[PDB]
Amino acid sequence: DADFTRVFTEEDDLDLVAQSLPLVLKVYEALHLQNPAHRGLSLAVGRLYIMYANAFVQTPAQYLPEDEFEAQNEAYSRARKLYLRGARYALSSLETAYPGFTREVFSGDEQRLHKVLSRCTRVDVGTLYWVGTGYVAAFALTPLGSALPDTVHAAVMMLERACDLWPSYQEGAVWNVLTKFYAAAPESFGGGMEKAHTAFEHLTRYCSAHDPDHHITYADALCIPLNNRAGFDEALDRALAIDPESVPHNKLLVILSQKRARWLKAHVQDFFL
Amino acid sequence: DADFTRVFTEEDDLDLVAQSLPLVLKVYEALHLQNPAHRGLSLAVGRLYIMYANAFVQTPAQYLPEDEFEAQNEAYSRARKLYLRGARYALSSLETAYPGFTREVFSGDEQRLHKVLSRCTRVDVGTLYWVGTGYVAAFALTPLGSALPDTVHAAVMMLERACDLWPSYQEGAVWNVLTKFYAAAPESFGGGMEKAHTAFEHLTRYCSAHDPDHHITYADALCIPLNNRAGFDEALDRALAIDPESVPHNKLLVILSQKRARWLKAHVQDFFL
Amino acid sequence: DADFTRVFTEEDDLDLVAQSLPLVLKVYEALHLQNPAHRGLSLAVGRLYIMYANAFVQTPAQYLPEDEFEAQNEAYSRARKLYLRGARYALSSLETAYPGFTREVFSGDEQRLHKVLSRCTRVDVGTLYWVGTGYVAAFALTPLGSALPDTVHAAVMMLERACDLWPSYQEGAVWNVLTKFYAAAPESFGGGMEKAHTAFEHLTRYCSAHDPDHHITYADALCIPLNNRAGFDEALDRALAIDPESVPHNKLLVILSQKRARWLKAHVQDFFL
Amino acid sequence: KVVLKIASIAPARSIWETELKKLSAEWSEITGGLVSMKFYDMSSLGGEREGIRKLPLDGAVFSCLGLSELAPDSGIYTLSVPFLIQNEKDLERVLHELREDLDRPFRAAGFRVITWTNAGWLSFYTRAPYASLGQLKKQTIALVLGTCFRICGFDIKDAPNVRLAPLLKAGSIDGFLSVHLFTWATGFYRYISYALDTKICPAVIGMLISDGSWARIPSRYHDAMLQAATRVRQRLANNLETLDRECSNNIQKAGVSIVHLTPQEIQEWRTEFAADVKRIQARLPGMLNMTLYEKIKHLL
Amino acid sequence: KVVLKIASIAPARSIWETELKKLSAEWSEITGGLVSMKFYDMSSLGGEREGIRKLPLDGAVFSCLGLSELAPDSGIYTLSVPFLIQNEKDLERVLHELREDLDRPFRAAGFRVITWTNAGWLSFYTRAPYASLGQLKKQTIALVLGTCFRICGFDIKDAPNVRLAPLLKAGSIDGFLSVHLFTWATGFYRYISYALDTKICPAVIGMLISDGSWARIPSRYHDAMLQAATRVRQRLANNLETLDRECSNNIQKAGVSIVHLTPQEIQEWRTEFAADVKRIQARLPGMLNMTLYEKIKHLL
Amino acid sequence: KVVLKIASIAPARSIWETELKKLSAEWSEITGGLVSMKFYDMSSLGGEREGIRKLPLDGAVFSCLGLSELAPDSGIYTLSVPFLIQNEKDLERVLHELREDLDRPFRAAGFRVITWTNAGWLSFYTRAPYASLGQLKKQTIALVLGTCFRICGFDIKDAPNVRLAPLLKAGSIDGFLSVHLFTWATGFYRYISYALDTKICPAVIGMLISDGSWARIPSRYHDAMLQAATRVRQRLANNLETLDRECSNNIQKAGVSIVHLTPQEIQEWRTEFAADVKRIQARLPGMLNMTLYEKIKHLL
Repeated sequence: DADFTRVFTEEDDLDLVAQSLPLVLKVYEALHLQNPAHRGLSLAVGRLYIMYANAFVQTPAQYLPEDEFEAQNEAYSRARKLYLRGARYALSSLETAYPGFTREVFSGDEQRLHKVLSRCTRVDVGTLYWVGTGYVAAFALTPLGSALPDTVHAAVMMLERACDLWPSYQEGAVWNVLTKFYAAAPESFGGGMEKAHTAFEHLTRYCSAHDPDHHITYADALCIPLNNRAGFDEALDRALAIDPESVPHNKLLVILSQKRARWLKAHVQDFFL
Repeated sequence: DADFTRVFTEEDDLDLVAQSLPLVLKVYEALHLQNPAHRGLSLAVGRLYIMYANAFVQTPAQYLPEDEFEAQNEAYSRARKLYLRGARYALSSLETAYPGFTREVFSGDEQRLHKVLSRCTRVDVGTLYWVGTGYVAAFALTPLGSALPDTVHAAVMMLERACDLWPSYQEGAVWNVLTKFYAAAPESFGGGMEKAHTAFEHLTRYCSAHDPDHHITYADALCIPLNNRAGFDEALDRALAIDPESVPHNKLLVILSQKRARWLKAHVQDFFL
Repeated sequence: DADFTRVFTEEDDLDLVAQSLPLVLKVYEALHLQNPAHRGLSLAVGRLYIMYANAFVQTPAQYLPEDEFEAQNEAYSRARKLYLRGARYALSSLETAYPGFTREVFSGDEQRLHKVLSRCTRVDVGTLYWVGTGYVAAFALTPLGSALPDTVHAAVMMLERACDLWPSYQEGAVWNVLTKFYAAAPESFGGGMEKAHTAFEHLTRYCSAHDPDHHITYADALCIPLNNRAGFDEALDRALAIDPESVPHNKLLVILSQKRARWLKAHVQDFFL
Repeated sequence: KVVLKIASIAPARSIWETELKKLSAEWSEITGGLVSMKFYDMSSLGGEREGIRKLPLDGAVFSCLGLSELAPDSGIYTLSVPFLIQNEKDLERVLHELREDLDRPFRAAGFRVITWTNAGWLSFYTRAPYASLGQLKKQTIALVLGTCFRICGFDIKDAPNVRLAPLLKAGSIDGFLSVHLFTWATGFYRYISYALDTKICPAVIGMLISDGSWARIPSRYHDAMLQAATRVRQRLANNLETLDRECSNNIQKAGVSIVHLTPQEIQEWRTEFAADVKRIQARLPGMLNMTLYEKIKHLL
Repeated sequence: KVVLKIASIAPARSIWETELKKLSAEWSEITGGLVSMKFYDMSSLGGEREGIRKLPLDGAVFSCLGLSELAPDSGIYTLSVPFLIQNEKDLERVLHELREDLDRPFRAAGFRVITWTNAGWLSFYTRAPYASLGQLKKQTIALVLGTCFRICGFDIKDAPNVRLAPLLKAGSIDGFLSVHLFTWATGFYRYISYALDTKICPAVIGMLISDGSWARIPSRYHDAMLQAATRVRQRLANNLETLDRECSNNIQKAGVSIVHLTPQEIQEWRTEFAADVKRIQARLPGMLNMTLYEKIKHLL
Repeated sequence: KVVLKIASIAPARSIWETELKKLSAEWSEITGGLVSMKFYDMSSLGGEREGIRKLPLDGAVFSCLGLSELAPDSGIYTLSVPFLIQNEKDLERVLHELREDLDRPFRAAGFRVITWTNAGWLSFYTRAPYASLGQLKKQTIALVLGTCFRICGFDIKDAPNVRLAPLLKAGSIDGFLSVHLFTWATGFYRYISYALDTKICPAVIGMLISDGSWARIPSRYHDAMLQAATRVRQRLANNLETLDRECSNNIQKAGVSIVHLTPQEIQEWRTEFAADVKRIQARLPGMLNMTLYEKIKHLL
């Protein structure tokens, strides 16, 4: 329901959302197991798992004191697992449309991978995004050596596919994820700063002026590693300038994002000099 | 449903209630947004938000150690916001019955305020109580200078209206709230000790012998500021004398209240001498 | 529903389960109060309360640091109360089938007790188990002198009855509970090591090879008090050898149990020498 | 082990009330939890004076009402000489460079001063405006501190905080003397058309702890402890500026003309005020420390 | 760094078990977390005696079974002379003012006494009542400590905790000697019609730590540490009173007549008991400290 | 009070990155929270060399790139002489018994060495196999450290981490020199048929803190602090073994033949390597400490 998703997305109280959601996922999941073939459901539960790992698992952990790092590592591991689960849920909607999809995309054969992605339409873009995103989120929480380079590559190819079908999708959101990925990976892992900036430029074509995220993404995926405090500081000011009451939709995610910007600004000393 | 509210109100486990309620509010809220015009719903969700802020947000925070005061302040701010939200929900049931209500009552014109309240009936009393109560609760958590004196005055006028329509309402509950308010406000803010005692006398006409609250209210809104330890001690003994198993309804709120009395007694040293 | 219980029992995330369950109990309970006579419901809510006290109340507390022991005691008291409540729920299904049951079984007259248990069939076994189990769990969290020896004896007689009707029941689960009980009670309380070993032997006839519990039960109800570190160490290795991905059902309980084995191994120093 | 009772004159939801805890927790942790502060309300124990005789309770936060109640030898009320200390920075310099002279009178009553700070800047809130200080002095303005202004030629009525509204509505007052947070937070701005934004003088407070109780504190801790009380003083003086601008803009949005004095006028008032200073010295010497007075003018 | 193994004789859900943790956490925090206590069960390691040879494990909680196992030179069993210490207050005075004499024997075995406390007050639980101590002495009552009573003229059977019920139901016992918490918590009250409420003597325990392990503890901490063990002793002696009244009322609600001795009778028993004291001194000197004995009578 | 900036060369999700925090939290708590470590990335500040001139930032974790950048007098690269230190145990003995000689050069640059540890064991990953070291030396293998191997008769191409794949696919490389975690985690194993499992030499790191900043640390804490950094070193050397076996089995499951040298062959390579050692000494003395060299052979 539309007014039901509203009481969550337009919410300003993070604790409330966090205490109410787990059961909602449990339900959507139980539903999905009744209807494995229902594609909107598969995707919906996967999307929820991912968004929940981020906001209520990974994010809170990032705010832990640097000696709580063991607790912080469990949490990262918890979140890594939720990301994967939500990513398999979403992917199983693709497997419903295109039987044999999973086996191709995870083949490790670049041709099989691209062929199978070539048969994807504008209808699959949201699905591609969530799966690609879920894996990439997981990979970022994954102990070095524990990933499978082909799995990552596949996930990234899904995002790049999405961009190709529907560049402007969800006010640019695929570029956002891609920007974080390219900037955090070596020129030898399929990443780089050149790619990263290129994806960011696109992001700024499509992104909303009421969205804090792209400023934040700019501050900490670009400005930090390039050691630009100025850019870092100005971007966060931009992010924090936005009024949550004045935004049309997604008040919660704005509030979440600003909580992060505040934190980033408090700690600028730890990222620069 | 009646047996559904029972598993909550007659509950003895505070954690359980606290973990289950957030989703229940989220639902009642989503419902309310479907049916903005349904008055019993508007009031029901507002009442829930208020009761939840009190029991599960403000109350737990009050039990924080005096160095956790930053965490305690966030919580107070959280609770202040929930009180306001629940108060707007309840008020929107009045706005449904009496279009233009909100604009009058918050005019700042004493006549407009009283006129609009004059058109209220015994049917509105519960609504008046919850709104009046929600704002007054908020005001008590509000940084000095951040309130709007007219908003407070309006809220208090709603409670005094309620008393006028239905003095004995809910075993005296409107007087309870009023007593806390008058005792905590200066003779220059519309409060005082004379008013406070007067409201308390009424409260004791209507209140139940199984209700711990009015004893507690007596101890800490009256006895403390008047530095009466005796009265303070005896009242809490009265509150703690009541058997929760022996009460007809609202076991949970009795248990909650006794938890507070226990605490107040432990700390008597900090309120006296 | 079957696929609904699946999203819980086959779950690997303990926090998720813990955040979602309280409301589920609240619902099942509200339902039960609508239909006091429905026996499957009475038992279902009781079983849930018990399983929840164990996993999400008692268990987490056991992992508290030895100076948090006051917090740990509250929790034990909380869990003791949930066990009793869940046990009365289950017992009220027996009272529905056999009116006058409760009054007999708790008579304190051994004959009345046994007569009333004699009229129980293979259909009641699950009910007997859960009630017997709920009380025995409670008794283990109960301050010395606060129990009623007849109540305990009754509870144990229910379990022994269950064994008689259906020895192999639920892969041996009644023996498991019985083993913990006999080993922790004096030869003067109806317990002993001889009885305990005898119940364990039976348990190993019926128990699954994928179940970690019986190894763990062996380690800490037998090996510790008999000061056998070897047995203690080998058993836990057996428990930890099982792959949760490879088990057919009850992944969650396997995961829970292994969490405990890990902990027991970490602390072997505190149980031996 | 050690727990200190400080009777507190800080308002319910105020920044002072909050700052006093931030300090109590800042100290506690610094002592490793051994020493801390439990706050008690001065209304509750019978007012600023009744609190005095309880020094049972070892420590206090005081306005000049009680601060000059136990050190009549105190300069104190010296700081509220009009236009003497005219802005937040000047007040810092004076509480900082001048600590020992402000302090000493209170070790003569047997107390150690933890820290100094400001309750607010006196302003005039008036139904009519004024061309000069003199004309303002003609107006019947309502408010210890009051008896001094009367001297300078201020027509003053001494009235409870309640009767202000009635007295305004009655035309028995043309306005009243107060701080911005009061006139905003009470809604009393509704009854007034003009608010002076130009600061006159600080209302100083006031935290003292008993010499004995300050003994239970190990020598080791005193320093960083007392450097914590000065951290606090500084935070407030900042926050108070913010809060006052807020209160001013809210007063102004609400339709009250905000009076601002030009430097021309400010010097004109300074002079008329310095002349009164001579007059007070005669009509009471004990309410002004003349060497503290002059040492402040020196300082700026 | 430092962690102490105390073999504990405290019951599963008992107040002792809880109090021993409250102390371990009270100490830990006092040492700043450096030193603490890990408890081990004495049944598990082979009983009170087997625990002795493990002093591997440095510390113990002991009843007079093991307490007098390593200090035969111990007075100890002296405290359980009947009617010697007849109430909770008298026991406090004796563990307090008399500490050093109770202690010394155990530094002769190489241990420091952490603290003393009570397992309970011996009572008689009997199928028939009695006019005098003598008549009671005729009854076959079941229970180290037992061999002493036999001397006084108490007919005693030495039986395991199990066979009590059978033996009662068989008429081979008229009753048994125990503490209220035992007779309540076991349901054994069901088999008995009379319970003596008048206290006879304490069953004393018992906490010792090895002289060596007490070394790893820095000089600084010993004091407040050992003042924590005495805090504990006092809490228990209180709680134990409460728990005993509870156990008595539950025994009584359950239909058992509660026997109370009048001061008349109490003195009559004291005398008959003092006469036996001479007798024990002959039939074993090592189980009574005669100067500890007399010093206690002195004390009250 | 004290907070240290350590520019860190440890990889994103690596065990080093994790271990450096476990130490920072291990220290913090040991100092009672006064002293701690904030990590900064060396890529971000301009590489290992740019980090040097920032010693602003007081401390660093260095590979021999920067470690021998500020102590050309350093033995260092001595430890990576092939087959010199051939297994994890031998490396421990050498970082342990030999600490002072490894250390001293860095107090000559004005730094205290916190601890030493290993980035990994160099291996060869090759398209074709080899009968002898010589034949392997013929192959064009891609990788400061490289210029040394070239001397021994290793045909080497110096290439960025990127161009490896293209160059393999092009036949312009027969293989490359690296560590197991790299070749696994990058997927570069896909392009290679053979991986040497027999360890050649460690790649050593590298943690230094500035002499000045090591001053702010109270004398008291230094010991247990530096015993914490050595705890870390040991944990890694263990974990690294596990991780390397894992990476090997994953490489092998993936179809790469794992090359193992027999002790026969290992001695054959040792000799051919010792002969080159003479050669380097001539073609640069500063990259080998000859007395450190020999003292290691002594040690085993």
